[PDB]
Amino acid sequence: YNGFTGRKITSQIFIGPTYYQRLKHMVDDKIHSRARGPIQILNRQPMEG
DNA sequence: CCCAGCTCCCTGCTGGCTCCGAGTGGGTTCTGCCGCT
Repeated sequence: YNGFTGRKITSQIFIGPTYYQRLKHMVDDKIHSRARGPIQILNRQPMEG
C-alpha cells in the first residue's frame, strides 16, 4: 500500500530480508568547498586536498 | 680512349630519445653521519 494515500499499488512488490553493508565512504568525509584559503609556497596557487 | 682511383650522392641499417587518461580520499616513513682533522 502507498504510504501517502493508503491506496494499494497496482503491481505487487518483491520484498524480503537481504544482508546489506554500510561502506566506509560517507559524504560528510568528502564534502568540501573553498573561497580563498591557503596557497602553496612555490607557486602561489591553492593548496591540494 | 681505356682503367683505376677518386669524389659525391643515395640507401639501409642501427642506436638514441620521448611518450604513455581525468579527478578525488586516506595511510606511513624520510628528509646523515662518523674519522680525525
